[PDB]
Amino acid sequence: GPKEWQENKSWNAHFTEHKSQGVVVLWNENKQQGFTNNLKRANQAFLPASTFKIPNSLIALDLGVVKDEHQVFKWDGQTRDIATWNRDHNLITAMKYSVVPVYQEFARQIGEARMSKMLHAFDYGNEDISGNVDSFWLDGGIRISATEQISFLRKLYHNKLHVSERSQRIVKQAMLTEANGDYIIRAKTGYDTKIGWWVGWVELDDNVWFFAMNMDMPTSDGLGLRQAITKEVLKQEKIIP
Amino acid sequence: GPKEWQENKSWNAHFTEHKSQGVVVLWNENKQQGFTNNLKRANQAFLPASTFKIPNSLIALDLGVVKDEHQVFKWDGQTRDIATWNRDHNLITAMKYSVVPVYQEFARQIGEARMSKMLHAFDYGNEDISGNVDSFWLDGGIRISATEQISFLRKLYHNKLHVSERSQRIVKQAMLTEANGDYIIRAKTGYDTKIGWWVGWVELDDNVWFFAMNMDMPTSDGLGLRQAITKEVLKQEKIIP
Ligand SMILES: *C(=O)N1C[C@H](NOS(=O)(=O)O)CC[C@H]1C(N)=O
Ligand SMILES: *C(=O)N1C[C@H](NOS(=O)(=O)O)CC[C@H]1C(N)=O
Ligand SMILES: [Cl-]
Repeated sequence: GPKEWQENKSWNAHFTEHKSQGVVVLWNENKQQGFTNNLKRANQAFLPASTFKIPNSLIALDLGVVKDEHQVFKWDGQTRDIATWNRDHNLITAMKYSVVPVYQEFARQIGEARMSKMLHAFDYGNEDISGNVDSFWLDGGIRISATEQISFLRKLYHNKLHVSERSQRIVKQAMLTEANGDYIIRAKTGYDTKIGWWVGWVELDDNVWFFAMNMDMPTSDGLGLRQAITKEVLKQEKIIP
Repeated sequence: GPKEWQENKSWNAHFTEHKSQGVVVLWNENKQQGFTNNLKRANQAFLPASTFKIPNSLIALDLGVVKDEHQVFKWDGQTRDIATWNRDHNLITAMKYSVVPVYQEFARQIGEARMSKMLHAFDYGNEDISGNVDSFWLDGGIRISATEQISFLRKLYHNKLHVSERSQRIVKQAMLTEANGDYIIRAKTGYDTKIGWWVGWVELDDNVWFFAMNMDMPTSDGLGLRQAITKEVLKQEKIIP
């Protein structure tokens, strides 16, 4: 019989070209088949860092902490290192610019009991929120693997998560990253100071490819490699031109 | 004091450069002010042609004629001149490739009584569905102006049309045309053998610009000028780079 999961080590060339190491995991939805350059690392669990703003957004919307994607979260007046954070935001721009202080406020309003119950209902990673209610995805006990990211994203794509369909549609809107006549990418980046993430999917006319990548990332200087390397794999597999 | 609509005839150079004539209408949502090169033509009502796929989609979804944006509508097997039409489609690709036969079947299932009632509820153009229920937007009595297109699109953007929020969110997803780190365009083209249309909006971080353009289109050779001329105006107004 055919294999659900296949290893393709030729993708390592795209990491080695940049003196880095990592994993790309792809899932072909039509074929129900997955592909990766590193089967073991594909299933190892890491801190989600800013990719947690996908479930955080879903929970905040479903609970009414965030009313809709137009509600304004005012800047608290503290000047931070990332210039795009020093302004008012809504859900769309807070995800686009990965605005930490806005999502810390969401997490505090959600609170520990409801955050834990929702991640259990999502089957999200190891479901463990130990640590600070407003930072556990960066320095606490939650862990998720690349294959677990894909499983979560597939439920989101199909509106199968336990939260309202409305919440799922709003977050999928907020994940929009790039679109043209050839493809649509909905995705979210993350960085925990050691590992960089990019997770999401590529919508084509007749198929959707889910992806989850992480890579060793010692400094923020190489952050654009997250998208660049993933796109090299997508080009090799003839998913995008 | 300032006027709701300002005329900017310098945009005519973008039509003149292509030996063409037409109108571009812009609406700045934050400032609640509009701009056009031709106020008279901005209020001239034309057949909507394929821009009618926006209200048609909304009605089909709200009535359950279309269950969701993934439902597949099989090719009926008749070979038509536009090759992308000769295949199975869902709502996303039917709007992307402007697949008339799919939308003709939606319209027949909606039926004239519900179609007329919903266009009245939408305040859509002259609300006149005289002709065949499956072709009145191509060769019947319905007429809509560029400013009326803006009015309709503003209601859709704000979820204020008399259909479910869900239907409006799905259609706005289906209108997605282009997205990058600078802007998002949601829009729909149309062509009636005499006039070409492009209507929609540009989402920025902190504003939305609605647009509706139409131009004289004697042959199909110049159809790419609908987007190209509109983008020259957007570039001149520093809405997009
Ligand atoms: C999330 O991982 N973080 C917030 C912000 N996002 O940048 S990313 O999306 O481009 O990686 C900066 C990195 C990180 C953090 N420092 O908390
Ligand atoms: C809609 O106006 N039509 C369907 C199709 N779409 O072309 S467009 O979207 O690029 O203008 C072809 C033109 C037109 C029609 N023939 O009815
Ligand atoms: Cl979208």
